[PDB]
Amino acid sequence: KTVGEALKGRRERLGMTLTELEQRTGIKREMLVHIENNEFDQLPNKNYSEGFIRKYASVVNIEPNQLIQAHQDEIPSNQAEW
Ligand SMILES: [Zn+2]
Repeated sequence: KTVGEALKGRRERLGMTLTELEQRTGIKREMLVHIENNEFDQLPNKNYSEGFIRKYASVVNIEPNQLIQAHQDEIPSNQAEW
């Protein structure tokens, strides 16, 4: 599975709507759907990809670091170079 499928799957098993997840995470539904679909290039700031995944994961009781590690080649890391 992709990271977005892992997250969405968990959300659906919890019976949690996107509306609820936006409330709990503070991440707008558009961006939550982009994450669920691995559409990281559609985030205004792609550097936030990991942080968005982390907040999602924490709300749905997925341990974030090991999720990120298992999917690291999918996830744009924070390009905080300069
Ligand atoms: Zn968009």
